[PDB]
Amino acid sequence: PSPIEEQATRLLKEVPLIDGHNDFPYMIRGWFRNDINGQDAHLYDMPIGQTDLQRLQKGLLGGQFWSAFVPCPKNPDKEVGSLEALRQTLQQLDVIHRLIERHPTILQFADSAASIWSSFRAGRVASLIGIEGLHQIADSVSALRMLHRLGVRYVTLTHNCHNAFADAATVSPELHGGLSRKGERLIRELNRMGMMIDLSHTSHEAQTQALRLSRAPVIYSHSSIYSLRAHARNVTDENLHLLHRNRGVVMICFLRELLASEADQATLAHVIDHIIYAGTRIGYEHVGIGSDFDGMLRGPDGLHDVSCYPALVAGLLERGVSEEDVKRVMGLNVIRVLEEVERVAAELQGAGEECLCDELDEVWNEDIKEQLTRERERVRKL
Amino acid sequence: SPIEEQATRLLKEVPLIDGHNDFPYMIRGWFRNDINGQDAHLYDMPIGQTDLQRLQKGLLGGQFWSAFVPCPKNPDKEVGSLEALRQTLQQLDVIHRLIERHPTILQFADSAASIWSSFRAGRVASLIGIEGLHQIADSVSALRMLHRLGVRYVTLTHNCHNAFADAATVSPELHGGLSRKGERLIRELNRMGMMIDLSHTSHEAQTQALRLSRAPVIYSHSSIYSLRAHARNVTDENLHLLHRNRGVVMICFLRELLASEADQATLAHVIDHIIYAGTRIGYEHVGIGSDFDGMLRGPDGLHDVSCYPALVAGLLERGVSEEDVKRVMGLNVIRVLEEVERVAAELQGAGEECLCDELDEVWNEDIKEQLTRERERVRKL
Ligand SMILES: [Fe+3]
Ligand SMILES: [Fe+3]
Ligand SMILES: [Fe+3]
Ligand SMILES: [Fe+3]
Repeated sequence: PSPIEEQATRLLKEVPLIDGHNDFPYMIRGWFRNDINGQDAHLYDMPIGQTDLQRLQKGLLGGQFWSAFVPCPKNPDKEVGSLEALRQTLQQLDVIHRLIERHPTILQFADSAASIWSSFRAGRVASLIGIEGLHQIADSVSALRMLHRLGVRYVTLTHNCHNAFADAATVSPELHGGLSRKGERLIRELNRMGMMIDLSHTSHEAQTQALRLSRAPVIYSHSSIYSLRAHARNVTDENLHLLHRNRGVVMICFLRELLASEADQATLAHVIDHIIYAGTRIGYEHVGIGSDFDGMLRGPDGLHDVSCYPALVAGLLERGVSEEDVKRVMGLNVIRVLEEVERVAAELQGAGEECLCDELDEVWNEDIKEQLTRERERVRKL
Repeated sequence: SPIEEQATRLLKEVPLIDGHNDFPYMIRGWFRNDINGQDAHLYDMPIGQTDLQRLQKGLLGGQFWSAFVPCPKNPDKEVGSLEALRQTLQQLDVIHRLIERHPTILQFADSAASIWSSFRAGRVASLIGIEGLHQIADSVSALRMLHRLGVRYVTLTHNCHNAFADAATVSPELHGGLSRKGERLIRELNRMGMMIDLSHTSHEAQTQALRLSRAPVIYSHSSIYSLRAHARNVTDENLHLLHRNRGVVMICFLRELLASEADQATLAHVIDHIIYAGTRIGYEHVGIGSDFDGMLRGPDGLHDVSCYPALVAGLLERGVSEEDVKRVMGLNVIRVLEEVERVAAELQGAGEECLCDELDEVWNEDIKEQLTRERERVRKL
């Protein structure tokens, strides 16, 4: 082992490398249909995908935001499709929690900066949860708050579907031209409840608007740099600057199509170029790692699966990024953002800000209400 | 009065835990779950049998707050069932917000220990039940997430049949008790530590569930068939099977379940029903399950949540011992919840397999082949 490899191992022991996005729970849905009973051998050594419990240990990962992604609604009936996504979301959250609870020596649930650290002190992979698109809440802010209560700590505003709140990057034409009025109001509620905003998959204009409106720092859980590779899913220099002002973190993606114009030419070196570009221009306190492992068939050369994180840490150190800055990129930055999201929420909840409520149908007509008020006054007269 | 001072002392010593109150649905009806700036009204409600001042006044120790939503009414049954799941999350949301915005009065509880600490702190222990398996949209995954959101009992039906069990008030019978899915769900409910509630279910569904369950169950709001014949009241057969199950029948204040003429129902009738059950299956298997806010008008002397001291005094006046009154008030339902937790921990300790939803295949064989081909390429590196 070289001095740089031993340096990288020491860093991975000192601070948690917290990855922004991994779709292993969706692979469990694809391969096992969320039935993991008697499948331990396969969960430790998977016949498919970039994640399993042995390789997770091997790469020395400190924490993970596990994705509770479900696809954009396909159904011709938009009501069924939207509501179906909500039920599927609960299935994915259910399998994530069961995965964590059945493998407590490896995985430990975390929903805060303090719970990340205690998990890391115990030698566990801090296991957090994100949902990937506001299509997953079926237009219900109530449902969103219940997802927060189930352990969800970030919400990607869109996937590759426009929704009632925001525009996806990969869909043309634009629906809202950024955020809708409902989207703008939801940003306030996300800040109030302490839900981290994730701007990956959203349009450049939706990012700009959210970055101006948010009272808490946001993340890109898995996006790369537009100036190195022009793509609808990568972050422009304008939005990198607005991220700096927001105090947020861009978690650099391993998607080959986001790193190079020819996908088969993408490499570990390209991921490092993107980290260094962002770190140099907006500071290493605003850059993270957001693999998107299991959101792709094949990774870059040298970042093929979750065992490869030591090569990334070593590669950053080899380019002259300081230990303190590498530690920031590994996980301290995303911990800070989560910490600030909590603090903003506690501040707004302490001042007693009104929560956003769903628009409900009336269930009682005026005759029922009159009967109720008449009954109440009968009781008052007793 | 000596008996009223006795009643007050008992209410201070042990928590009176009521089995069922639909105040959250009244909040949905009246405020549409928008309680911002509505404290004055939540303390002094212009409608209904529950508000925060009267809740204090009656000295209630704990409450299972109902997250009820109506049976699906949509002709498109897929939309209707999924709609009920979304509404359930709305009701769980308003219950949690109600508790969180009034912490001097209400404290969330999900266990025997959290009930006691809430009661020690002078709070109404605030638990949650859902009223009908229509609320889970045929998803056992959803049910486990409702448990994680704080739900601690599930009424198997409301006033509609579902895929798991038959409701009492709907004829003809669909499953003739429990379905095959229903039988399998009982095992999962026991495994996860969800208390089974048999109110609203058919007589035969009760009998089958009472034989199958490995944990004690409740009736969160049902009365006695032999005193008043009704599809919603518990037969002597099922009272005996409840005894064997070690469960608790929480006596209902619904006028229609206490007397043949609803306007004749009284506090005395509720006490007759408690004493009937307590005499025949023991006072350790009887509780109080008002169903306040599941009705327009209560019985004479039990018009709202302020009236619990009159019920406690009335039981003592009829010769029910302090120890037995304390059991009926709340110790029995605390025991059931305790035993439900213990059965769950025991089954989870033995590593029993959880019930999984039947999912659609999402990858065709071409995608699966590409994935295994990719995995083997990685193994060769
Ligand atoms: Fe993803
Ligand atoms: Fe993605
Ligand atoms: Fe009810
Ligand atoms: Fe009811």
